[PDB]
Amino acid sequence: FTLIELMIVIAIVGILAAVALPAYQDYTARAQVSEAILLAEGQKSAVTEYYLNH
Amino acid sequence: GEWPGDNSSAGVATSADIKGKYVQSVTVANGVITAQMASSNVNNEIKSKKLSLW
Repeated sequence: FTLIELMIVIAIVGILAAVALPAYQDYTARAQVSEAILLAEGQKSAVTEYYLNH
Repeated sequence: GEWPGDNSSAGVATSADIKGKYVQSVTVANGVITAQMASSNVNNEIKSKKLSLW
């Protein structure tokens, strides 16, 4: 019944390859989001300039 | 021996005379001359501002 001990090791592996990964689709998003942040930044200038001029 | 009370005393271009960008008046005061900032496309702050010349 080391087999159990085995099947234990199996069992603990059994419920070890499921739901043990939080928030990574969450995390990639941030950067994937933040990528979008990277772009309109330059627009701020003429926006300011417009506000600056006007 | 006396300054001109104004443009007209001098006989010259009055307040609403000589002007353009950032100049919505140009005025003499007993020889003390002054012009005003425009009221737009300016620093929102300095909008419509003057300083004399004596």
